[PDB]
Amino acid sequence: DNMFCNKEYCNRLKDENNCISNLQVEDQGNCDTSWIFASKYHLETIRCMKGYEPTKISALYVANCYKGEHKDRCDEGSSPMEFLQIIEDYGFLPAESNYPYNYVKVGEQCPKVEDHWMNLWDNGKILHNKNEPNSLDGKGYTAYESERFHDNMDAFVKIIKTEVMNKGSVIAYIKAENVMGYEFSGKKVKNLCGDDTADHAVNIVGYGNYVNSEGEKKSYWIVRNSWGPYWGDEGYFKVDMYGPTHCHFNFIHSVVIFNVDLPMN
Ligand SMILES: [Ca+2]
Ligand SMILES: [Ca+2]
Ligand SMILES: [Cl-]
Ligand SMILES: [Cl-]
Ligand SMILES: [Cl-]
Ligand SMILES: [Cl-]
Repeated sequence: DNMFCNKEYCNRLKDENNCISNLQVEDQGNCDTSWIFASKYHLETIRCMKGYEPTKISALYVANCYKGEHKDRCDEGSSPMEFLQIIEDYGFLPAESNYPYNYVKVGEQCPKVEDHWMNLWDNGKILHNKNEPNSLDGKGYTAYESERFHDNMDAFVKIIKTEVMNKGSVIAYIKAENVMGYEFSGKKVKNLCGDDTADHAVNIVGYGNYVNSEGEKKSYWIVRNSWGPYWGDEGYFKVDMYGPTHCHFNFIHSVVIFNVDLPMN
């Protein structure tokens, strides 16, 4: 447990006999549904931390089941907030095994929940507690932006490490173009700048220290993507936390955490 994930080093993929290592990488195909994959994986690791099985949430159900006017669910993404909204509106969260994802089905009619389907949100509550002395908490999610921590990156890193330890992951936003380089197919720690904006949700799932090719002591995030297990390094990659000095923007644009109440299993 602690030997695989502590303040200095965290890689739960190395503990083959634990829940999070059994959440296999998924392939979103050719729709812009990373918001669903990253959000549901964050809930999957939270469920692992609470003693539940590594049961995959149905990304397709979340894509296809929404209230109100028709949305463009393949060509355009959404946000983690909308993932939460779908959970609260429908109250039921089916398993991938019951309604399996194929990108060509993204946008089809929301399916009837069958009698034998598993609810992976049973006994689950999104928290909207008003605890702080201001009116801004209680959204069900909390977001932090690297640009707002420009002069306090140590705090940004600490917040993320704490959540990865406690919840098993955070949701992170990046610009997809930034991981498109030929070089992202290696096992090297990538080192690059982010952009002013982001458009693709991934998960930070771990971290560690390393020495870069210039002989400098540095640290990296371990990042999970949803482009299948043959992308990057078995579906994941490593990226320098602080990145190059000259960067206006960090590679990690922002992170999102879900605030939920879930009974231990
Ligand atoms: Ca760029
Ligand atoms: Ca910006
Ligand atoms: Cl775990
Ligand atoms: Cl569409
Ligand atoms: Cl999105
Ligand atoms: Cl709100």
